[PDB]
Amino acid sequence: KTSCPIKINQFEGHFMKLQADSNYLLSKEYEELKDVGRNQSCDIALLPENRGKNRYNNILPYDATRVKLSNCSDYINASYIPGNNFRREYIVTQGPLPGTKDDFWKMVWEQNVHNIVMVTQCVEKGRVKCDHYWPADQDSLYYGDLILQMLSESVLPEWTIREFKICGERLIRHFHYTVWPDHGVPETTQSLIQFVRTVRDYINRSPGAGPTVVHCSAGVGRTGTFIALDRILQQLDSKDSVDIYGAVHDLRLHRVHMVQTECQYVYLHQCVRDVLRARKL
Ligand code: VO4
Repeated sequence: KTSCPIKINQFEGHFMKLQADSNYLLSKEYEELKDVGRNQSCDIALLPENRGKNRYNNILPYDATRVKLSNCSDYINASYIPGNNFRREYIVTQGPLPGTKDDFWKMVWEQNVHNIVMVTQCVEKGRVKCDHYWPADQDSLYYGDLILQMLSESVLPEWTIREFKICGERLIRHFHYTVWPDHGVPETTQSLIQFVRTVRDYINRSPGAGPTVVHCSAGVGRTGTFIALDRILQQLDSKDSVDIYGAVHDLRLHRVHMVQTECQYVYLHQCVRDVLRARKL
């Protein structure tokens, strides 16, 4: 039932218990989350006009929580997701297709988005996962009625940070994490922890912003794991308990498959374990 809050001083032992007997109890917990939100329809996403707008025909937003474009011309594959501190803290979306990248940027403009987090590569092992939907160098480009120009790019080993100016009628930061395999996990907990803390620092510096956009290719697994870690890290900094189950449960109420593999659910626990070890020390 919805929430499994663990005292910080009990977390190390809780996670051992979950891991005992080849993850027996961790598997049981993750399976329970499988049913959350499952009563909800995705009729709009299924409309024939919309077929070409979904990257995966079986990963679609719930009607109840989908993001609507101004006006079916209102459709984009994206969902609002609550966070630690407000109900539309994030918009999660699929990786834009060549034919929906104009819709993606229209959404970014309309929802006052200032920060976009991308956790897939464009092509992974030669499988296309996401269109390269921003400009390639400093040359400007139109996307629908908007013009976008890259102002800066900072390449680091595990992520790249870009800043764009957008003209419509704003500066947008793009955080591109380039070392997270689809259906898998990063090589270390430290890498994603550092990435999340970095993005949260920028979000905290973004007065006035609408939701933060987070996406991978389908916008469920890496996306959901990123959001869950962002929420649980804030819990750790402010609170005496941590509730990984409850975070993933709240995500699942809002979009299908959030935290898409059991290894990703394990990884959330390993990140929390690693942070608490460093702290209570
Ligand atoms: O591209 V994601 O499979 O991690 O939803």
